[PDB]
Amino acid sequence: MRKHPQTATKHLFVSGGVASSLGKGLTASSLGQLLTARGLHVTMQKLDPYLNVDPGTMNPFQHGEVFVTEDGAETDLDVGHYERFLDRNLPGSANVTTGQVYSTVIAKERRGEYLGDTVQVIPHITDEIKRRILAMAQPDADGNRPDVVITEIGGTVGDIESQPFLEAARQVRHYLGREDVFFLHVSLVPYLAPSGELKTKPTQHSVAALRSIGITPDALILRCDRDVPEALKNKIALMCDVDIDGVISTPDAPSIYDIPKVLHREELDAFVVRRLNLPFRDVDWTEWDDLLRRVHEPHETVRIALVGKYVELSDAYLSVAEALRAGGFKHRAKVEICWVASDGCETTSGAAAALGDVHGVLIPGGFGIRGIEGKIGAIAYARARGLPVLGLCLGLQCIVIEAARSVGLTNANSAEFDPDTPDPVIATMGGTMRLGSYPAVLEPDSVVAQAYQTTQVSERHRHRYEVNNAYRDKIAESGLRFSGTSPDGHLVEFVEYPPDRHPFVVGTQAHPELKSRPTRPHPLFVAFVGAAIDYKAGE
Amino acid sequence: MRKHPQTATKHLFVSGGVASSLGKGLTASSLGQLLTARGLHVTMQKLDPYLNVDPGTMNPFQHGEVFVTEDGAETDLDVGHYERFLDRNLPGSANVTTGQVYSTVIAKERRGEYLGDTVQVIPHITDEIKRRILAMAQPDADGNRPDVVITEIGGTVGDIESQPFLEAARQVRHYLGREDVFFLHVSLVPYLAPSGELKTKPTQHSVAALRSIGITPDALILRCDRDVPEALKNKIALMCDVDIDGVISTPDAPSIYDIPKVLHREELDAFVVRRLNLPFRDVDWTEWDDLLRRVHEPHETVRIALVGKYVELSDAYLSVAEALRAGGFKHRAKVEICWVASDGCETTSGAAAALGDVHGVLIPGGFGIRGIEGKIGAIAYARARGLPVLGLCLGLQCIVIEAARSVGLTNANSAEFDPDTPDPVIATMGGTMRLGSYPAVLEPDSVVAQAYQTTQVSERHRHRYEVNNAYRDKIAESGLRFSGTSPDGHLVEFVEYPPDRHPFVVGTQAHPELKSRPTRPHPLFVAFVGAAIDYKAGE
Amino acid sequence: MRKHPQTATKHLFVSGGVASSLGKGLTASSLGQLLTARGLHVTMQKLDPYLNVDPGTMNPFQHGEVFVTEDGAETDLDVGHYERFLDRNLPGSANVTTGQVYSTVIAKERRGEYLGDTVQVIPHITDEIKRRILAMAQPDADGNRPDVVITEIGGTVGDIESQPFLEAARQVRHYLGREDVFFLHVSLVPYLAPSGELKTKPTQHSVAALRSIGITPDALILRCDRDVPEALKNKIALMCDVDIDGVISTPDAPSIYDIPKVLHREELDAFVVRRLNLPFRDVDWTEWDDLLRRVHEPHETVRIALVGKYVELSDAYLSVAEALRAGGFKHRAKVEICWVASDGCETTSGAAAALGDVHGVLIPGGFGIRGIEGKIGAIAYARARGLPVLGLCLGLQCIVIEAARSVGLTNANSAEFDPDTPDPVIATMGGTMRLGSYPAVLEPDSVVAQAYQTTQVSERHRHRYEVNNAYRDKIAESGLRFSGTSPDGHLVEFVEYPPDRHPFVVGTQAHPELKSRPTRPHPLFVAFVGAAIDYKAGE
Ligand SMILES: O=P(O)(O)Oc1cc[n+]([C@@H]2O[C@H](COP(=O)(O)OP(=O)(O)OP(=O)(O)O)[C@@H](O)[C@H]2O)c(O)n1
Ligand SMILES: O=P(O)(O)Oc1cc[n+]([C@@H]2O[C@H](COP(=O)(O)OP(=O)(O)OP(=O)(O)O)[C@@H](O)[C@H]2O)c(O)n1
Ligand SMILES: O=P(O)(O)Oc1cc[n+]([C@@H]2O[C@H](COP(=O)(O)OP(=O)(O)OP(=O)(O)O)[C@@H](O)[C@H]2O)c(O)n1
Ligand SMILES: Nc1ncnc2c1ncn2[C@@H]1O[C@H](COP(=O)(O)OP(=O)(O)O)[C@@H](O)[C@H]1O
Ligand SMILES: Nc1ncnc2c1ncn2[C@@H]1O[C@H](COP(=O)(O)OP(=O)(O)O)[C@@H](O)[C@H]1O
Ligand SMILES: Nc1ncnc2c1ncn2[C@@H]1O[C@H](COP(=O)(O)OP(=O)(O)O)[C@@H](O)[C@H]1O
Ligand SMILES: [Mg+2]
Ligand SMILES: [Mg+2]
Ligand SMILES: [Mg+2]
Ligand SMILES: [Mg+2]
Ligand SMILES: [Mg+2]
Ligand SMILES: [Mg+2]
Repeated sequence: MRKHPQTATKHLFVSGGVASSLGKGLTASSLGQLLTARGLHVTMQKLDPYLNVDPGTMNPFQHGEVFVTEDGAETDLDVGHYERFLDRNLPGSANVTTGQVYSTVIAKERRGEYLGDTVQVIPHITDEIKRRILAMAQPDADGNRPDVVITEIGGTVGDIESQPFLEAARQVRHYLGREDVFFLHVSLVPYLAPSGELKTKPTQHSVAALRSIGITPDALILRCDRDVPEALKNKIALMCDVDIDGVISTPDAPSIYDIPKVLHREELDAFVVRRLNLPFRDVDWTEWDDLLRRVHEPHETVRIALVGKYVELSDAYLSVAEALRAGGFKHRAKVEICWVASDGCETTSGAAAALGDVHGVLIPGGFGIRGIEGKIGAIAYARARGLPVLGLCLGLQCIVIEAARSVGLTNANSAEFDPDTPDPVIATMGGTMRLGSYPAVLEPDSVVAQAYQTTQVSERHRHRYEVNNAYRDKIAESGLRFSGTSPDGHLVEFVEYPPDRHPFVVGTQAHPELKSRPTRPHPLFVAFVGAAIDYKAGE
Repeated sequence: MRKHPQTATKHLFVSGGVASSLGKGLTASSLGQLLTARGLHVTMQKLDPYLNVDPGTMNPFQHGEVFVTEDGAETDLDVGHYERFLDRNLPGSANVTTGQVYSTVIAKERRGEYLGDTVQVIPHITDEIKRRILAMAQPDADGNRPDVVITEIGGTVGDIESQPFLEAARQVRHYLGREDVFFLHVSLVPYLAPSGELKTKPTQHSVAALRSIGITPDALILRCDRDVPEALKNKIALMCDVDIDGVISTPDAPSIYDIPKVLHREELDAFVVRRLNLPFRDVDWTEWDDLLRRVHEPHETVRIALVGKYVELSDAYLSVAEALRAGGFKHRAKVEICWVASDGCETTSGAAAALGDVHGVLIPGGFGIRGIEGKIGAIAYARARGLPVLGLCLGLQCIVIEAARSVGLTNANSAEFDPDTPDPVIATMGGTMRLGSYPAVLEPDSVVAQAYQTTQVSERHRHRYEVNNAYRDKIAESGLRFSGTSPDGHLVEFVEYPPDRHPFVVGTQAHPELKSRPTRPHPLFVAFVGAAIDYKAGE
Repeated sequence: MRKHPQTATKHLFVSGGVASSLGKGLTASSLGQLLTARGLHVTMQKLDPYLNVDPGTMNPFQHGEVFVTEDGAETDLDVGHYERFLDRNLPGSANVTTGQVYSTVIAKERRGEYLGDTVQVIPHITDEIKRRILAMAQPDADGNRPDVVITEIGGTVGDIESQPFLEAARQVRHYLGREDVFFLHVSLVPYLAPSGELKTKPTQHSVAALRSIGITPDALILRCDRDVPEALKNKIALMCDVDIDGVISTPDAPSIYDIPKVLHREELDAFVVRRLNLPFRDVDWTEWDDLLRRVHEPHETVRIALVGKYVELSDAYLSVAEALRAGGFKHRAKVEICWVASDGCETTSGAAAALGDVHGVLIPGGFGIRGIEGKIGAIAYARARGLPVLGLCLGLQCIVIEAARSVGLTNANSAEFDPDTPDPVIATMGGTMRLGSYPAVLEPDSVVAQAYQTTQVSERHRHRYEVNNAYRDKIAESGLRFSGTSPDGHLVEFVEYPPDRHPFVVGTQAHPELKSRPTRPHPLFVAFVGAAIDYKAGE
């Protein structure tokens, strides 16, 4: 029955081998999904081996886009998968880093809190990490105690930087015993085309590397481009001393939302539940079956251009692409994304050549970005052509600069992008970096208000430049409306053209893609995809 | 009660760290002693990492003396400790080697028994080793099934040659689970005189090396020259993730027979019994208490010279020294051994300077030996001085050569030591190497028969040269009696002088020290020590 | 080693079948002694099914003598065995009774503490009993937490009164699980002389009765008059579903102090330790071997008369008889007890016929007693004959009455025994019943002080009549000395004659037999037995 006796909090560690980008985080999120559907209170955590105290200092070419929490911490991309699959808001405590651990221990040492002992990597650093892991088990603010804690160990087994985290995980297995701690290992099975064979040796070497630090995997996730033969799974199970139930073939699925089905079909969740002795019930597939219908059987299709610098074959825009697809799901339309380089759109002819075939354009935000002349050029072309545009953060800034160049302000720019501009229509109000959720008020019956169907909203922000209030009355002559603001009205939060000027061209300073979920699409992307559909139908 | 239900055969693996010669084999033998006294049927086994198919090819400077079994196998020194402490005769199967394992697997490959598979170090070699380990568990020829199998892994953790044996032990722990397999780890705690501190770092590194291959020790034997402080044991337990019950301080005992008392006092046997869940009863200390009384509280003392080449600070004569001490124990006399170089006895003045203070001389056997001129010189001096002499193998050969040089045969020698001798009184009957137990018949009322108190005996042999039957009648004029022979009389097995010629001077081709036990002293050494006592008392 | 990790407190329940007086309490005490010698902190408890709130109201024909604790509670006889074998002082909480439990629950009900529930035998009464059982596990006043709690369930399985206690034991086994709770069942194997066969059927029916309430015994103690054959143990093990290791033959030992040896020889303690998974070490038999030497190999012998009413084949004087034998042990003399009826000593000829062969006389205390004319007659005869006398409680009262009748007070008596006496030399100071330990001061160099070798003592008291202070100066003319008193001198605590009047005639109001232990004999009994030995030697 729905009510069960109390049991200790189970720890499930996910680790990676051979390489990064194996979908380790997505596999952990999908397992969290399945365990949630079986009725368990899953909570999740990530451990980042890098020394950056937070990824805000990084460049999106390193590990993709940054993410932001409601308590305002700045965290790795994987916390976004955790949100999108658990449909939850996670604390900043959900992302530990070596930078934070070392800073904490060094500070504690300077204060003498170790009573004159020699501070060492073992026990003190591993103790801090073990403390940070077991803190997840404590009852939440409302007393709800997690049934399973899924911890993802970033990096690769054998990286020098992972050594303290894996030692902490080993000590947790020692303290709590095997009945509470489960190790899931994700590994790569490469295909060599010239000889037409899958090779298990990389997996064997990775499992041996893991054993060399005192960890025995309970299951293996064999990432591959094609379904692994049964003979190879038997060979791997034999060589790696893993139960043949625990070798899980995980081929590249057409979309990330099929992964829960793949793992359920292989009975990974059943294996984990049996091994950890958790109480369970069957998965109610109703919701996710509807989602997968919206994914695989859409009624129509639409093409959207994604314009950026990182677009050169990188997942720097993962949240934006997923929010776009969720918007398509709300309308049961397939959204096809055309990855367009910003710099090909600097010339009007180049912009026409790039964009002429699409049904909409998206200008996402970024940091360390350059060359926004191409972005604004794409805006100018799209407005003339009638394509819908959604601008996120920098997209709104480029929209405002386009409007500035529409009314007389030809040399106008951001102080970020031309410090010598005579018309800094975008300027520092380095100023206060706005981070996290803030409330905003919307113009009644604005296109933004028509989308949200409310006058009050809250959105996650990450930026420090703002619209210069000195130019509102000048740029309003473009027809642009400051249709959403901070509650005091001091800060512009949304801009749009009236529908009769262009059917839909909207920008927002915030990152709404960080509040979207596939089963709860965000209003603005529903609106943007609807406008793109209307363009395609009317064109 | 004495009768208990059936349980699976428990495996206890003993491994070493830091260095060899830590007393790993003696600790295993003492634990076998304690578990036997608690009523369990202990059996024992050794795994030798070296590639020699058997140590017969080695030189006693490498690892000490060789040992011989009743089925006639030639084995490491440690099987001698197993015999002396369990008072048992062990099969040749009790000593596995890498040489045997590789030869077996290669032979099986040549015969195609692996059906075309690639032969690998894993699984095939480790499977052969695991098979050889689990074969010890099978019921004996009488159906007696061992309760515990104690396996000693020779070498050091981290030697390249030990890698297959430790992997086999790990696989045994995997197959049988933790409730059946127990790992005991012996390690060194060095004392640094300049700073006056015991150092635990070598132990930490050894335990880490052991963990790096997938073995977690259940207990630590801390070998030291002085009793380890409690703070250091706590530090070791904390750093090594070992139960504080499992850190066992094992300081250098004055004699090897005190080790069972040291281990019992530390409750190692209790810890092992609890952890393996074995049925037990208290140790009946009656017998071993009597032995230790004979050891520590003797009524008198006697000095015996041990003459050899390996005597330069090496345990090449361990069995001989222990048989001497057992002979002393039968008479409750302390036997003090003066280690005398053979080459200082070549000159009569040098022999007098070396031996003049002793009460008896022992000439042990050997192989690859040279310089027996000094040995025979010691015999000549001792006979003139009246000291008792016992000659083992080569000791008998030197006695016979001395007698040859006593009757006319001044240039007589062994064909081994002067191939050009005109009088090869010792000669090949390379001839048949006699190995193991053979029966012999003794002259009635011979000194040998007076010692054994029987006319028939069996002794372990290891030699290929024999007394040349052509010279019996010539050398008998020395007064020497061929007082023991093979049953057909063809081979001389013992020689002695009549008591009125010298009170006791006896030699035997066999190695009686391989049938002695501390609680069952061998007749000949009882006789030899009694003669030395008589000399000391009469002198 | 001596220091082990923490483990949960183990509960061991001792229950009885077929009949009472099977030595269930003595077996529990012996097991406690063994577990203490193996190094465990044993604590003990008894549950009495009878409704009497304490045994003070009972008659010594029911269950033998009453016992007293230092906090002054009045408890069953078995607490005396627990003291004598553990050599400890136990709280009054060590004796629960149905009277106390029902009174407690009824009182709580009247105060509404059950919040309107229907009060039932299950849960509420069994909950109170389980609470009182688990309270023994709590850390003591110094933080020492017991390792094993041994609980004796009084009565017999299948008595109506035992049903709540056995249900509480079943609930304890449910709560703590089988790894913590062990059931020891004591049962009788009768011998039928006409057919010469031991019968196991009573044991089978008792074990079946026990199983019918949900308890499966882990071991059986087969009480018998002769050693049980092995075939019967096999039959019992098979029929009763008890491990053949757990059927323990426990024949009637010549003295109660052999029982630890019997249980150890049968390996009951080993079985319990293995089954509960307790950490242990071997029993150090030094002390108890010395005790058993004093028991079985005395140098001499002496006969002592025990004069009382309950002497008609009853154990109403167990503590006194054991204290006598402990006194004998201090001197290495065998003490033989001649059980003498008081009423045969009323006439001087009858007293002579009863006592003439003994070497000393003991007058023990009692309650509900009558006919003290015979007791005083034995005192008068013994004093004339010169036999030494020790008088306990009523013995002191009779001594004082004898002295009263020695000086002029022929009609003197206690107000208890002649309410109309004209000379109540013993009188209520019903008055305050003095119970438990009280301090006393002794005359310097008194015979009592010569025994105790001190001027200050404390003794356990149970009485309400006292020496009437009005008669001290009158009765002192007998020669009697009030050689010990309360610190204020108000109360007489010891009386004696000077050695030249009689070599030893002493009485005390207290029960020194309740402070004696077999390994710590009490001064007064050592003195009394020494005086009896001196009489025997001089007579
Ligand atoms: O992705 P997550 O979820 O595991 O989060 C991750 C991924 C990676 N890392 C660390 O960054 C460094 C380089 O990583 P990196 O894999 O990219 O190696 P590289 O030199 O760049 O070779 P390659 O061409 O294969 O990229 C390594 O020290 C990693 O331990 C962290 O801390 N968290
Ligand atoms: O004694 P056991 O019972 O363990 O039986 C033993 C002892 C040693 N071994 C092997 O012989 C080689 C050298 O041994 P070795 O310790 O002597 O090293 P080394 O180079 O000589 O340095 P060191 O000066 O310290 O002697 C090593 O490969 C060992 O694995 C074996 O097979 N059985
Ligand atoms: O003798 P009768 O005249 O009454 O005739 C008897 C005696 C006994 N029985 C039955 O045989 C079984 C074992 O009997 P049994 O008493 O011997 O028990 P057990 O297991 O052997 O224990 P143990 O012998 O030690 O007491 C029982 O089922 C009895 O009901 C019968 O049918 N007739
Ligand atoms: N099983 C899969 N099938 C198809 N695509 C996938 C799968 N797993 C992951 N991906 C994609 O590959 C990328 C790597 O996944 P990711 O979550 O980042 O793992 P990691 O934490 O190691 O970096 C993601 O962008 C994800 O969308
Ligand atoms: N605990 C000890 N105390 C004193 N002497 C010892 C002790 N242990 C071993 N020895 C001696 O040191 C030598 C090494 O012991 P050994 O049995 O050969 O161990 P290993 O198998 O590693 O070679 C032996 O000759 C033994 O007599
Ligand atoms: N195993 C025994 N051998 C000899 N005498 C015994 C034995 N056990 C008990 N007794 C004696 O029998 C009497 C009854 O034993 P007891 O401890 O009181 O059991 P219970 O608690 O049921 O009353 C005791 O006085 C004791 O001295
Ligand atoms: Mg990644
Ligand atoms: Mg990288
Ligand atoms: Mg060695
Ligand atoms: Mg060496
Ligand atoms: Mg009783
Ligand atoms: Mg009764």
